[PDB]
Amino acid sequence: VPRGSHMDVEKLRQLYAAGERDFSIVDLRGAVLENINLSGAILHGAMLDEANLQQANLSRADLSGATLNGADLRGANLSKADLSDAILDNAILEGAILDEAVLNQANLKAANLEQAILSHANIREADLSEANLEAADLSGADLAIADLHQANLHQAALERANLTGANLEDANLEGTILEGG
Repeated sequence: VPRGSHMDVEKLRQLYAAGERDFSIVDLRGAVLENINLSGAILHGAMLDEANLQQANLSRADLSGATLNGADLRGANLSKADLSDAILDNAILEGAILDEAVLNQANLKAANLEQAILSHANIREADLSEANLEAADLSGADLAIADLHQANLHQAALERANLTGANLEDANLEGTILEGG
């Protein structure tokens, strides 16, 4: 498993296919990882900034502490993945599936999560300031003490979501269970 040098995507595929799951701290910056299946991979602390992860299968992956600044995760599946303490500022997660993921203390400033599925996710203390959550499914999610200032939650599903202590200043709440309240 290459460490200290940039990981080739073909090498990553071969290793995963051989049964390897520990890709902690690997350097995949800018890598073209679209459609890759890395389900269950350990990517703890990995450098995935700017990566193309369109429609990647990252279900049950451990991405805790990884850096994903500006990464393209459009349509990726992160069901039950761990993204605690990850950095996803300015990442693109449109249509991504993060059902039952954990994102506690993640950084998602100005991330695009339009139409993302975050049902029953742990999103406690995340920075979602200026994020786009238009039509995102946050059903039953925990956003305790999250920063949502200036976030777009237009038509988001906040039913049964916990927003206790969250910063909702200048957030768009039109179409949600909170509209008009």
